[PDB]
Amino acid sequence: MDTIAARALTVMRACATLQEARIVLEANVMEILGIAINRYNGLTLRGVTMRPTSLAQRNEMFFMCLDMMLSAAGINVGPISPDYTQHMATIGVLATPEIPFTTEAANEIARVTGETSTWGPARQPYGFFLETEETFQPGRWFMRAAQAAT
Amino acid sequence: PNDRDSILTLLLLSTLADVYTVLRPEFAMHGVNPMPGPLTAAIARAAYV
Amino acid sequence: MDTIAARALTVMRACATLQEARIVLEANVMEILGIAINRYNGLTLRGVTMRPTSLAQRNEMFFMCLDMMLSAAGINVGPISPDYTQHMATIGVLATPEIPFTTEAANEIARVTGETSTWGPARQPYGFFLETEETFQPGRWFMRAAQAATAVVCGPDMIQVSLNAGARGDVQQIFQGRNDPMMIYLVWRRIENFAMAQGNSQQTQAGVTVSVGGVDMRAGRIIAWDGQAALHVRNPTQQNAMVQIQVVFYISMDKTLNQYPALTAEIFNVYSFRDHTWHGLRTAIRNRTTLPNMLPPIFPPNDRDSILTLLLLSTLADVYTVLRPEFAMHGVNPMPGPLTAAIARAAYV
Amino acid sequence: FTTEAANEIARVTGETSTWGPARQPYGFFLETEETFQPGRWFMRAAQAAT
Amino acid sequence: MDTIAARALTVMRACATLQEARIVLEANVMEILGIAINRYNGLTLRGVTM
Amino acid sequence: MDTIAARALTVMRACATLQEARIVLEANVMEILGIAINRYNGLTLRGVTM
Amino acid sequence: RPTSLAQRNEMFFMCLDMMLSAAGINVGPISPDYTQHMATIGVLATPEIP
Amino acid sequence: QRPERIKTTPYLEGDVLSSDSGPLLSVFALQEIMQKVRQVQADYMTATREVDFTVPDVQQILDDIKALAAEQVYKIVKVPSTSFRHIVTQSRDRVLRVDTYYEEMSQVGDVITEDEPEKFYSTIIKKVRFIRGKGSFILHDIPARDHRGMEVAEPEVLGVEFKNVLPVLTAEHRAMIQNALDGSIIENGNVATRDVDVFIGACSEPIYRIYNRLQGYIEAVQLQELRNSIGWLERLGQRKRITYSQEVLTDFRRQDMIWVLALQLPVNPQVVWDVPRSSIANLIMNIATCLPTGEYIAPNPRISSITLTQRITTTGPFAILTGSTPTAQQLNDVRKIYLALMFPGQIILDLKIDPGERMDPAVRMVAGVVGHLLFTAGGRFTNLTQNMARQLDIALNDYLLYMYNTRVQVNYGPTGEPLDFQIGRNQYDCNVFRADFATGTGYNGWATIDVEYRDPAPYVHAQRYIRYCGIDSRELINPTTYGIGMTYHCYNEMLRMLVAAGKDSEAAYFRSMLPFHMVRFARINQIINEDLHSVFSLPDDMFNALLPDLIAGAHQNADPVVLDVSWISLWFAFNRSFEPTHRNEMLEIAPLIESVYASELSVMKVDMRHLSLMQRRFPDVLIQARPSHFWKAVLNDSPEAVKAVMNLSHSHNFINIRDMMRWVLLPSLQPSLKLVLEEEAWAAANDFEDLMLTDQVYMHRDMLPEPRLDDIERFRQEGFYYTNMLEAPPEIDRVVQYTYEIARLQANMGQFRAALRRIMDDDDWVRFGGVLRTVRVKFFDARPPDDILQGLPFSYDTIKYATETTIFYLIYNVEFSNTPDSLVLINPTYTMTKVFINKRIVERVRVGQILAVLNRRFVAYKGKMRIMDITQSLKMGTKLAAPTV
Amino acid sequence: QANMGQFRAALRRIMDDDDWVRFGGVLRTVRVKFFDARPPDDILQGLPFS
Repeated sequence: MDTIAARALTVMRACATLQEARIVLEANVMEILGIAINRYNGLTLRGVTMRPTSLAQRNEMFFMCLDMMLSAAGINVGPISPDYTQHMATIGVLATPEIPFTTEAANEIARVTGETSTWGPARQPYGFFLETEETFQPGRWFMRAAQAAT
Repeated sequence: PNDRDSILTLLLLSTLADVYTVLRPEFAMHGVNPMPGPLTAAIARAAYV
Repeated sequence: MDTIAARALTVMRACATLQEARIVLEANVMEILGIAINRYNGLTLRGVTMRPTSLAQRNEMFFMCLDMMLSAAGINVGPISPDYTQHMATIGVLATPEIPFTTEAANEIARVTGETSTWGPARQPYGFFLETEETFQPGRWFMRAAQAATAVVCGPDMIQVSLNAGARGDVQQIFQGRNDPMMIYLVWRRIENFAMAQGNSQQTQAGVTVSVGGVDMRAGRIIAWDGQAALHVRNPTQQNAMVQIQVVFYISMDKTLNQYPALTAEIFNVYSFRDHTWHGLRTAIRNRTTLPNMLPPIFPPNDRDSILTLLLLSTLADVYTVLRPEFAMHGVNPMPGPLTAAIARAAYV
Repeated sequence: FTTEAANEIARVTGETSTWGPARQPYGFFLETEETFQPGRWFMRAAQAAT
Repeated sequence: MDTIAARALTVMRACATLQEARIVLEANVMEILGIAINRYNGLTLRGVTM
Repeated sequence: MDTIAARALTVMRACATLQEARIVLEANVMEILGIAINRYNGLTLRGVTM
Repeated sequence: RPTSLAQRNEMFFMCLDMMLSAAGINVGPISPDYTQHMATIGVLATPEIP
Repeated sequence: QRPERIKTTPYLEGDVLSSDSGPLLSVFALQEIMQKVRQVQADYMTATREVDFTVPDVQQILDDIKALAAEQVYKIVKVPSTSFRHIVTQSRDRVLRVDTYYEEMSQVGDVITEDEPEKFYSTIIKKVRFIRGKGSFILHDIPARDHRGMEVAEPEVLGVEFKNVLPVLTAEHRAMIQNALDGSIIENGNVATRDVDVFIGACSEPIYRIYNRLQGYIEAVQLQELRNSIGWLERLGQRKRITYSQEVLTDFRRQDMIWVLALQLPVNPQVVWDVPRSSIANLIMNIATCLPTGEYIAPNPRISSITLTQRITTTGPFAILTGSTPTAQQLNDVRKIYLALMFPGQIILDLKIDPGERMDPAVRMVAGVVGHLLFTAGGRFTNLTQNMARQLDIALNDYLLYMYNTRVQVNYGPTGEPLDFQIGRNQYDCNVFRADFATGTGYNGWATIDVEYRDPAPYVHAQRYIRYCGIDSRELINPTTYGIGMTYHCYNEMLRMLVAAGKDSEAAYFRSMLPFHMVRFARINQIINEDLHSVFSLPDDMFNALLPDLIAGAHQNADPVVLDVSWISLWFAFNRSFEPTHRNEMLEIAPLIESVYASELSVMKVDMRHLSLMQRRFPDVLIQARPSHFWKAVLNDSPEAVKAVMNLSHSHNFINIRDMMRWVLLPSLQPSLKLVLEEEAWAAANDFEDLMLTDQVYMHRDMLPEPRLDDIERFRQEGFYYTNMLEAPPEIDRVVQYTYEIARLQANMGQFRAALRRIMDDDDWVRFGGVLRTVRVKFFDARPPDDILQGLPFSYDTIKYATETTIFYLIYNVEFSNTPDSLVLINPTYTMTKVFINKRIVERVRVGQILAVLNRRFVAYKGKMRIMDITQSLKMGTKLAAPTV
Repeated sequence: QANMGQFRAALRRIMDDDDWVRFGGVLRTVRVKFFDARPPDDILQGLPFS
């Protein structure tokens, strides 16, 4: 399940490297991106390009990331656009062990699931007595009846 | 937040956000009306209900 | 996503077919299980037979159903047993389009998702004025100071108006307030014999009329009241009168136990004891959910996940029944004695 | 250029080119000229709530 | 010494990639753990598996 | 313009890899420094080494 | 095997056509997109259909 | 044995006509396409570069590729290459080590010149390749000697030549070294079991790099990788309905066997389809590999005429159907047809007219009808040419209008366009059987779905799966809806028309023929989307693109092949059905061949990639460039088989500079052992000094170091070697930088010498940047040749840059008969050229320091073990016991 | 089981447990023979599998 997220994540961060690629450096990424896009385009029947240029192509790729992102989050947004439609099938694309994920994505998730599943000591943000209904003037004496220390 | 799904979702969105930036996607969305004029802190303030 | 649940359902329902050997498998079933079990074993690396018999063979199969059921519900039970361990990968088997599902399962899910995602009109379960802090004696006269007509509550679905001779007035406001009723069904009667402020009997004369939105309505007949129209009561008689208006029933867009076919029985099945192993299991599973770990929720859930989870758990219950799996759980101590209603009672906290 | 560098810049260009809500650094009434003793009664003339 | 730490880090970070059994790894990972595990198991004499 | 910054960034981050003397450069890195230094030294005429 | 939408609608229209023929209903002109084919009954009367 | 081939009723059991196979058709296809061109070009006024449209041997090319799986890149040795050598000076306390690597590298490719850029390119490739080869080590069984309870490595497995030195060693030095030798132990040593030996031996850096990356691969790529890839085939096996063995793959790995897999199975669709102008070649490959062997069946003679009495028999309206096949001249012409529809819109059909052979016009009628119900001009994909269709409509029209019996009411339409009329006593449009490509209203699947995307495909280019007339092969296995009615819409409407208009007599023929027809089509479908979807299959993208692009006349890279038929052939094609016999043997190994092709392909792309950058890296070296140059030199040093697959279509004589550039820039690659090695070795290549060619070449008038000899025994010094290789470059401010252009101009003007001299006189430096130059290293015992001392970095016959640049090492040797000043000369001896590399090629060392080289790691597989490459075990019919996902 | 080199072992244990095993669910033809004395090992120890 986390693996699915890592995958989707990897994909997006990778799509965010085509501002102009002209021979990518990260061979790792490519291998994965190709794989993913093929698998996607196969089950989707859409036409995502490795190197988008038009706009429709860019939208297409975006929609893909969106689809994956949503599937990874376990979200069904429903009809929110006349242009975009969410393909539930997307989950079946990320479930394939055929798709690798970056070490980055792996660790990113490992951290989240890691701490999110357990507890730990942490400096709290606000004052201790913040959720108090009554407060007194500072420096002003006050001794509650019958008490020697108040 | 304190649950996986919360944190995760944010991360995915944060990333998808950047993807949005770089790709410059253009499309419609039910209930949204685009104002193409350059964009200012003013126009933005308004968008937050 | 629904497909995933449909699969996991089909698989379980299929395993239930495996009663006690003397069976000739429905050709169709064989095919399905085989594909599933195959793929499952290829991801679990566990040894699931298509036709179990030993026990350890049965456990393995149950465990499979369990793994799938949980994955379909999106639950992570964690370390609850030494004998069983949940494989999260179970989801990937269920996401693979290579495993089919029955028409039965498909519709079963489609119904849950279908209704759960939208709203609808449904006869509510309890009396209209149930969530009320104050109630008055039924049949007893009561006129608030300075009023000619005084409507008041006397029960869960009961109100009675005290009219002075010749007095009239609107009443609808006593009903309004409780968020959203779509159509209240009424029936009003004359309190022919009621108690006075002092205790003496008093008669209500024939002639008192009740009109909704203007049109005059008979007594003892059901009325399609839209909750907005003017509920006007008149007393042309020269005597004191007291009429009771009864909310026979009303409909709202709140989810009832009739959102999904015989949901009730399913829930019963889920919450039923069976044995300590089942009990403790089912408990531990719901601890991950918004559902009460061992006592029927007062208010019928309204989210896909809840309804779904119940159905899955309900079926997985039957699987437990046919398979007779035997394993341990942290904190569970099986009492071997024949099992009586007594032993069961005690188990529920 | 690396994906690391790509994302790095993409983020900068992204957020920098637009605005967004954020927990401000200092106390609200920091840029105030006058302050009154805490817990001390003070009623401005002609007012019942000051 | 910085190098030593950077390595140890890189390796662990890569081991963190093993969330499942069958899954395919990014070539980078394979290369790293491949060499690492070799020389490690070499001087370690223990039996680590990719 | 983002690309430009990202490039310059990548280069620096890459030069940062030169800790020890004998360490074998990350394959990926050399592809960078190689192209860079060649182009740079081309314009500069200076003699920078990998 | 539907995929588009018009393919999905087309199928739904079929289910509608049948659903109606079965209930012995004739809704008439209720949509510019849909047109009920009375012929649908002739289909459901075919013994070949299970 | 025969799954669906089971013939239940005699109705399907007809005679045998001919038979075809994969290699049969694949050749035929090419042939036909080549005749096409010669026959036109040779026929009309033609103007273009001459090309020899030859039909190559498909089998032998294929068989050669299957032969590649064998060729392994790794080389198993028992001892590593030398790496280091020691050269002795007169001195007895100091020596000089040399990194062998650099020497070998020195003399790899040809000398570099700004004239031949092609020469340059290959020169580089050879050099890179060299590195990759020098690095594919394995080290199996090492000379482990016993010494003091420890097992140590024999000096042979280390990386040094020191035997030279030994004899001049001081008892002390000797001893030191001996300890260093029996110093390097086998780490684990006393353990037995082991499996591997770890020692310390020396090694040249670049080489080491490869050794390591390799070592990693062989240990990373094991069972699982293999498991996956096989499972893929196991999956494709089901799609192709493969008959399976009783065996299973135990993932049992013997403790002796270390596996070496070189290619993974799930092949990247794109690498194949990225190749420019591939379309044809790919297609043919698709045929030659996947297209099974089968025979054409004739219908039952009883379908037409039937005997009632010895004297009374019925006669089919087409008595002409007794024509003996118009030679292969047209029989082949039928094969075209079948093959055409068996490859969707990939091959289109067109008339062809020999003004000779006079046929009876009736042929046109029949063919007009036939064509309409056997070809798909459906708005989904299309089989025929635009004009092809018209001719069939005119054939149809002309013949609906030919009434050999009583005439029916023909109510013509306002348009003169054929098929406007409405013949029939009940009217009926014939306008329906017109010819709209966006609708397909006339011909096949006019009201049908023939492109059914469904199920995830084992391939992924194409997920589609074709249903001609909406008949799934399943209807054969188990029927769908009776035998009476099989009729698909079109064939049905065809009947109705034939009736209303002309006559039933013929419509009866087609009525009874119908089943035979659909059966033939059901089989065809099966064959298409089942029996032959390979990598060469063709992506749905391009498929869908075909139809509309054809209408607009775009520029479809995958231009469909237009084949020309014969009116007659339609009848014949209609009366033959083709029933597959055996699946071509190539099939089960197909995927493997594919992997080989794809992976070898990508490797080239990689090489070419980096080479394109070369021009921009050093624009001065290769002024006269052009991409064709490197891609030519790459194609040169890469395997024939692959190249031939690309040139099946003869594309190589068409691929424009731009076309190839795009392919280099394309980014779809297929990983392979070869690939990773090439890329890694390739990476280290980026240094250039590691290639032995530098920009760092200077000139500076320098004296030859003539020392004073006061203590001859003190020349145990570094034997005072000289060398023009600089310890470090001069201060950048004191250097006059020179460009190709600058030098060029000054020289053409005849000012270069002067300027150069001035600089020399001023004791300044001058660097010659922009160009690379091959660098060589020579050593001397005494006063080397003037052409070396006073050698310059350019020719003066116009100033010609580059040249070889010799880095010498002059060793000073002296006898006891040498007077202190004897070495001095009244006039100095000058040396101009100097070089700088920032790589420790030749280094002055002590003696006890000799062995310091060790350094490097090293892991060697113990003699006990057997290294085997499990690369050819990627056959399809292999199932595993552990199912996998 | 055989893929893990556990097949033989498994069978042995089951037999040692007195428990019975039954392969398949296929019909199998039945043969009937009579003996006067100790039958062939093929009949006694003939295993219903290979």
